[PDB]
Amino acid sequence: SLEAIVQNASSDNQGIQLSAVQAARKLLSSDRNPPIDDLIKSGILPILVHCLERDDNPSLQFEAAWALTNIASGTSEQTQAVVQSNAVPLFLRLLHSPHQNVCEQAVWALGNIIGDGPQCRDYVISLGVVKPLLSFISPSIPITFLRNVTWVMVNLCRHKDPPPPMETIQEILPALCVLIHHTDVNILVDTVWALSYLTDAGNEQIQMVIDSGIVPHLVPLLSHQEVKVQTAALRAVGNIVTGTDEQTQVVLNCDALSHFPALLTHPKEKINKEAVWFLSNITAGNQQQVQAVIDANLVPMIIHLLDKGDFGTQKEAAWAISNLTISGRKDQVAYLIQQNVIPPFCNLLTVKDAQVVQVVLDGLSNILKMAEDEAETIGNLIEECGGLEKIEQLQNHENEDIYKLAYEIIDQFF
Amino acid sequence: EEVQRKRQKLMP
Repeated sequence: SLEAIVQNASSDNQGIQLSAVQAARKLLSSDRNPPIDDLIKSGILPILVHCLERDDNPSLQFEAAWALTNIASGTSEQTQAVVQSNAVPLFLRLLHSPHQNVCEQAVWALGNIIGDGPQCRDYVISLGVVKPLLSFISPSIPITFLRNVTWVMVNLCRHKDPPPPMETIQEILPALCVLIHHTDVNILVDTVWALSYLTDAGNEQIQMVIDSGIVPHLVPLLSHQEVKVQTAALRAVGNIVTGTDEQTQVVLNCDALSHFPALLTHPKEKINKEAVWFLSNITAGNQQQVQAVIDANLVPMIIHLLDKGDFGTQKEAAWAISNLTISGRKDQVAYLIQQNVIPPFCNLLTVKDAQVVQVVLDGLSNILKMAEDEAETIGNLIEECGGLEKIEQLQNHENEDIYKLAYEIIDQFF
Repeated sequence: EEVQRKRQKLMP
């Protein structure tokens, strides 16, 4: 009976009050479809927030913080009701409790609030959460507490519109530099996912991540035994190599490409796909980065995935092939030709994905444009592949660019 | 893409 719980939670008899707040916590924690709206509409929120002030009773504030944590774990509606009740300043104050459980429950609640969205985390950031949060990182912290802190850190880096403020990224990067040397798998997964969110926010953030010194410790995680670590690390370095040529070179200079044989042959197709996506952002670089892909012996496997991979991997591989014809020399492209790129590249011309068909027609045109001395022979390869029929029936395609360069290629090179 | 955003504290 919730009206009675709310009344009792007000009581000046401590036993009555603690019992009521515990009954609310139990209603919010016993399964994972708690009656959050019922408790909110009861009026219990200001009483719990008041209980957060009871520094004389660490058990009372722990129970209230737990109840509020679980209300804040609901819909954005329910999280914002907690925020509207002024809980955030009281939680920030609890970060300085001498009582580790109380601190931890305050961290947990703030993590739920921060995770609701970017204006919400900006409010929590403006009130100074980051420094006390990061001050918890220590060899003496219980590991389950450290995992809660790192989850909150991921939550602080998760929204990119807008991304967290520059000053916050500057504060969080040294903590991630510390945690990337941790052995616990959960810590590492959180740390690297936080890095993947930070590197997805543009080239200035990528430069900050590079400037922190963390990349030489991120790249070796591409070969971690835990596939969740590998997945996150591959996302993060992939984001970095979407940057400039010099930012890409930083990653390459960490021995990145030596990790890719195992990613390109990985049993998990999502790994193969992200790996080829990464590689495609390398073959879009200068001739030396193209050559680095060639000398790492990755091209036969890229072509194999272009041939036999899942559709997503095939799309990334078509991009890696087409990209190589940007700053690649004629001999690098000729090496592609000697690796029998043409049949599995032409078989993509039938896919209904107009973007893929475009990219493949692009690459074919570029390679034909610069292979003069035996362009005719390459035409044979396109012809005897069955690819010339693909182009001569893409003649009747819907997309303007598609049939445009289909007619163009069939005119000049056939 | 598995990294939690919101976490109910259940009694362990």
